[PDB]
Amino acid sequence: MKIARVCGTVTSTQKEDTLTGVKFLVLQYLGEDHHHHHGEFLPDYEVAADTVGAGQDEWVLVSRGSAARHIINGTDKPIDAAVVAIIDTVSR
Amino acid sequence: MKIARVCGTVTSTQKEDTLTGVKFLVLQYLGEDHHHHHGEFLPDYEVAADTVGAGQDEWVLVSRGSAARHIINGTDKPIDAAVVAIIDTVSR
Amino acid sequence: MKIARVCGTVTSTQKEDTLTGVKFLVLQYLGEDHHHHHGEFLPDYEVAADTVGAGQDEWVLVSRGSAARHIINGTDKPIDAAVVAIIDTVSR
Amino acid sequence: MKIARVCGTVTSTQKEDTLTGVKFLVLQYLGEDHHHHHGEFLPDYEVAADTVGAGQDEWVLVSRGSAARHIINGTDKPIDAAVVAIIDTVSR
Amino acid sequence: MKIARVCGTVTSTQKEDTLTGVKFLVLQYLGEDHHHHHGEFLPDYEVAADTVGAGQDEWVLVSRGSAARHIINGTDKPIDAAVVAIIDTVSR
Repeated sequence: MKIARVCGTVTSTQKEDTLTGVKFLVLQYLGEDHHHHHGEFLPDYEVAADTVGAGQDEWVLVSRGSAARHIINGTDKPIDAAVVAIIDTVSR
Repeated sequence: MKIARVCGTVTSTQKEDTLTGVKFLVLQYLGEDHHHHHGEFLPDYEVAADTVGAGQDEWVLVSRGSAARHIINGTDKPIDAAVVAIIDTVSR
Repeated sequence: MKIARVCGTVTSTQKEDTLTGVKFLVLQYLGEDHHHHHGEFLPDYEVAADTVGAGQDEWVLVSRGSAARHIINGTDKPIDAAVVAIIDTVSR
Repeated sequence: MKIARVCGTVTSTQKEDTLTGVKFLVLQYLGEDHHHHHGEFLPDYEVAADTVGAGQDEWVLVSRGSAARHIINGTDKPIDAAVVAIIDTVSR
Repeated sequence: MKIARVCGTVTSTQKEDTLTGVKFLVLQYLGEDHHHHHGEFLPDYEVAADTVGAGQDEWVLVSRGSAARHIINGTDKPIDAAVVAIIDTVSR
């Protein structure tokens, strides 16, 4: 889906060369439970790397298009999910 | 499926650089309910960007081929659904 | 699947620029019912464009490889199903 | 899956231009039944084209990577399953 | 999923030309059973090739992006799963 939840994630400098230059973040399809409780997840199957964007914790646009990473990385090579754009709307 | 329902969508100028130049629209596989009632949806997992086409509200052809965005965008880079063509037939 | 049923389809000149040059046809995974009755379908989710081939109505080979459209279209750009080859065998 | 069963298949010279040069073979995910009986299948949805390899009838490695067909075909264009490599191990 | 279990695998020199240069390894989505017992699997549908990385036996990052194999292979051609990066964290 276009809308997805992005969680913070940082670790010792370690990532693919092509992935280098992009911050590693954790993405989760599931979000708030019944519009209530933030909820917590342990599994990190879905991984996304992109710059810091406001409202990323709640909801943000995501895509697998290489174009998203092309602007930051370019030369084309890396394949993964990235934050092409962000939404001003935020949960309250 | 080739046939899909396209809904209007506009917001503050905010989109990927490669996506720039293409109008952001919302796509929904589900349409009229039992050939009755237009119906309404809240989820926007499926996102499509393309020019304005007649009959888009009812039914329109859609594809993920980069060729569709190549004509408008070109240089190849952006990946997503777009309206390659439209059908003259409309619901009545 | 490699084998698929192709149905005829023609309408007012309207198709993507990259799709231009290829005849628009309707493809359906489902075919004869229990080796009996031709059957009829209304939905056209699966869309395929290619030249006219014998035995297409019954069964014909299909693929999404851009190579198929490359020979007819070339320059690479359009993405969809096309009739790479046809089978001499036909239902009787 | 990497491991798949390859069956023999030959017909009148008829195949896509890009597919030309590669022998047409039939691939089937299902193999021996409960390590017993070879079994037989009629459906040929999964189609694979590659050179003749020993142990292909029993089990052989398969991939959709264009690199496999690149070595034989090259120039990149055709997309399908091919025998990148074969295993010396055979059923007995 | 980003996290996957990698198992050792070595055999007589036999692999696709494009795959040449990369060690052949076996990947399995399933790992420890209920955080207990290492467990054992016979099926090898998921195949991954990459260099030797610490913690690969337990958990390691994996991706299908050609960029991963591009650094090792380059020229682009081979398509498969590879270890883009490894995690220092290990089961204990």
